[PDB]
Amino acid sequence: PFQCNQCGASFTQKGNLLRHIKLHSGE
Amino acid sequence: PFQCNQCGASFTQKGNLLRHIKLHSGE
Amino acid sequence: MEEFRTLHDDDSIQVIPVLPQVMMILVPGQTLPLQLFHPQEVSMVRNLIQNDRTFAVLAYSNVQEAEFGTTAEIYAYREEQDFGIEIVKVKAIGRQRFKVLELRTQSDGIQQAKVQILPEGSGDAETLMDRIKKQLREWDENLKDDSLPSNPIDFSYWVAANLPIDDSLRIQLLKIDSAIQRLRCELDIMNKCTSLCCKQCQETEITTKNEIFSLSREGPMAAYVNPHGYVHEILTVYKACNLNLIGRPSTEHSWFPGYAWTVAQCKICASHIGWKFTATKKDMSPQKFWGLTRSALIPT
Amino acid sequence: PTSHTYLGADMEEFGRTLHDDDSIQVIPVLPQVMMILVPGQTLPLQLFHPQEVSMVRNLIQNDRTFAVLAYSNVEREAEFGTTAEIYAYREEQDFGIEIVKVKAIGRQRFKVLELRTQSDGIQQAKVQILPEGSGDAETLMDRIKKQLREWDENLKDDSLPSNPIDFSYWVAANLPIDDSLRIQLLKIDSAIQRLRCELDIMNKCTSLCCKQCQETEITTKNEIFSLSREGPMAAYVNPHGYVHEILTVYKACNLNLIGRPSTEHSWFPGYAWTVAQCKICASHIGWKFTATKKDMSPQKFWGLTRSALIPT
Ligand SMILES: N#Cc1ccc(N2CCN(Cc3ccc(COc4cccc5c4CN([C@H]4CCC(=O)NC4=O)C5=O)cc3)CC2)c(F)c1
Ligand SMILES: N#Cc1ccc(N2CCN(Cc3ccc(COc4cccc5c4CN([C@H]4CCC(=O)NC4=O)C5=O)cc3)CC2)c(F)c1
Ligand SMILES: [Zn+2]
Ligand SMILES: [Zn+2]
Ligand SMILES: [Zn+2]
Ligand SMILES: [Zn+2]
Repeated sequence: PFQCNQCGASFTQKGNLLRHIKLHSGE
Repeated sequence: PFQCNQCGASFTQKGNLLRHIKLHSGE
Repeated sequence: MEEFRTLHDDDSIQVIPVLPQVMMILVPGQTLPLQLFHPQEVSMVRNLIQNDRTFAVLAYSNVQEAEFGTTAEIYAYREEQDFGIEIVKVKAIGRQRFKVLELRTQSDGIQQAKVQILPEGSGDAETLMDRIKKQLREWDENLKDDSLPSNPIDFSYWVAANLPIDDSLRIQLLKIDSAIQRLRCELDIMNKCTSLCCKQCQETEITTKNEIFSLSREGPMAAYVNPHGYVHEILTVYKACNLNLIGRPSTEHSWFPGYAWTVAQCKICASHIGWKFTATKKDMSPQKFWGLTRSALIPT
Repeated sequence: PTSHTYLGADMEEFGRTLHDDDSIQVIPVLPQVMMILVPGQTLPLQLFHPQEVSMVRNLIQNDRTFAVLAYSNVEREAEFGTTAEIYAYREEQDFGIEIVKVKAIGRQRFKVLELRTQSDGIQQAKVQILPEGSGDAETLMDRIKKQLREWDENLKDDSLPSNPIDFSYWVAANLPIDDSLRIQLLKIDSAIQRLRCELDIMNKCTSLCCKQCQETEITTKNEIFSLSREGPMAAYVNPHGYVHEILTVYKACNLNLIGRPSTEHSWFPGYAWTVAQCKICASHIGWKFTATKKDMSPQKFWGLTRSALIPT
C-alpha cells in the first residue's frame, strides 16, 4: 500500500518506504 | 535544572542535556 | 507593549539594517516576535523606533549569503531589564520583498543591506483562490474563509505563511513576483503533499495534513519567541506519531495560555520536533494538541 | 513500446519546418527536464505543475517546440541544449489535478547565449541552432553496424537510418554511456567525427556498474537487446511524471528484487515489473520484467535506468 513515486516499489510499512525514498537521494 | 535554552527540555543529568543540545546544533 | 506604515515604492533602492541572529524566511504579512539582549541589537531597535521602524530579514540559501529578503516593520515594542540586563521585546510584521544588492557589516556587527523593493505582480483566477481555499478547509476544517483575505496578493502570502512547507519551498515562492504564479505553485504544493516527517532521519512520518488545525486567526502556523529569543514557527496538529516525550509537562512561558508543554522528539533519531500541549483544566475542548516546529519537518 | 501506449490512446497527433542553421531563436525552457536529449529521441512527459501545463498549452498553439537544456552542474550550468517538438498531446484530469501528457522529439542542437525569466514566470532561452555537418561515411557506418550485430543485432535486423546524421544520433541515443560523454557527441557538429568518436567508444565499453558504490557490475554490452524500434535505450515516463531512460538487457547480476511483480502502468505491455536494486548499496537500478503469458518470445528481461549505471 506504501508505493514509491519514482519506481513503484511497494512496502507493507511506511518506515520501509521512507528509508527507500531516502536512497533515491543518495542517503 | 540542566534545561535547554532552545526547547525547554529539562534533564536529571547534565550529560543527558549535553547530548540533547548537540542534536539541535549541527542539526 | 507599545503598539504602533512605511511602504517603500516599487523598484526603490533602500539601505535597511539586518538583524543577524534572525535566520528565517519571513513572508509579507507574517508576524515575527523577537527578544533581544545584545547591547547592539537593543541600540538598533531603539534607533528603528525613532525612524521608520523597519528592518530586513535575509532569506539565506546558506553556502555561507542570500539573494533576497523581506522587510519587517516593528509594531509592538516593550523594554525591560533582568539581571541588570536590558531586554527588548518586539513584534514586527513582514511588509515587502527585496533583492539584496550589497551586504555590509557595521563596526557594531549589525549588518546593513542595500536592497531593491521588488514589485508585486497580480492578476485574476478567483477560480484558483476558490480551489486553494476549498483544499485548505478540507485540510484544517477550522478555517474561517471570512478570516482569509480577498486580495490575490494578500491571499497568496497568507497561504505562503501557513503552509507546512520547507524553507527551500518557502524561498521558491517569494521569489515569484506574480501572485498568480505564486498561487499556482501553492496549489501544486497542496496537491503533492499529505504527510510530514523528521528532517534529520526522514524515516518517521509525524503527522498528516488532515491533523492540521487552527487555534487562532494567524492560522494553522505561527511564530513564537521562547524565553531565550529562539524563534519557533509552530504548526499545531491534533494528533502526531513517532514521538517520545521528555519528562513531565511544564507551564512556564506557555505560548498557548491554559496548556502545559512537554518537549517531543523523533523516536528514531531523537531530534526535537516540537511540544505536546495538554490542557490543565477539564473545560478546554482540545485537551491535547501538538505544536510541531516548522524547522524540524519536511514534506513528503 | 516506443509508441508509449501507456500514456494514452486518444492523443492529438501534430511536423514543423525546422529553424535554419546558425539562426538565433528564443525558446521556452522546461526547467524540470534533466536529460541530455538527443535529436530524434522521443521524450514522453506527464505534467502536473500548473505553471508547466500553462506553458505547454501555450506551446501547442505556436511552434510546439521547447528547449531541453544540457546541465553539467545541475546551479544552472548549461552552455548547450536540444530542441523538442510536441507531436502528441493529450489533456487529462484525475484526482482533481489537471494533467497534460505530451510526446516530444528532439530536433536540433543549439548553443545557449542568454537565459532570462519573464514576468509570466516562464524561462526563455535565446538559442543559436548549430549546423549539421555530413559527408561520406559508408565505411564508418558499416564498421558500426558490424560491432552492433556482435552485441544485440545478432538477432536484431539492420533497420537503421541511412542518413549519416540520423545514424550518428540513433547510435548516440542508444549507447550505454555516461552523460558527460553523451554531451561530447552532441558538441560535435560533423556527423563524420561523431560517428568516429562513437566507434572509438563502442570498442572501449564493456561493463555497467552501479554509480553510488562503483564496485558492482550489473550487466555487459553482450546482454543488450532491443524489444522496440528505439534500439536498446528509450525514455518512458511513470504515472507521477518521472522520466526514466531504460536500457533493456537479457540478464543482469548483483541485483535484489523488491517484493512481488506488478502489472500496473507497465512500459512493456504483456510484461510485469519488479523494482531492482543493488545488492551492495541498495540504490535503485531498475526493474525486472517477467512475461505474463508463455507465448511471449522473451520471457524475463531487465530494464535498467541509465541514471543509476556508469560505464565499466
Ligand atoms: N501533482 C500531482 C499528481 C501526482 C500523482 C498523480 N497520480 C494519480 C493516480 N495514480 C494512478 C496510479 C497509481 C499507482 C500506480 C502503480 O504503478 C506505479 C506507482 C508508482 C510509481 C511507478 C509505478 C510504475 N512505474 C514504472 C516501472 C515499471 C514499468 O514497466 N512502467 C512504469 O510505469 C513507476 O515508476 C499506477 C497508477 C498515478 C498518478 C496525479 F494524478 C497527480
Ligand atoms: N544576555 C542575556 C540574557 C539571556 C536570557 C535571559 N532570560 C532571563 C529569564 N529567564 C525566564 C525563564 C527561565 C526559564 C523558563 C523555562 O522554560 C523554558 C526554558 C528554556 C527554553 C524554553 C522554555 C519554554 N519553551 C517553549 C515551550 C512551548 C511553549 O508553549 N512556550 C515556550 O516558550 C522554550 O523553548 C522560562 C522563563 C529566561 C532567560 C536574560 F535575562 C538575559
Ligand atoms: Zn523508489
Ligand atoms: Zn532543546
Ligand atoms: Zn527523525
Ligand atoms: Zn550499488
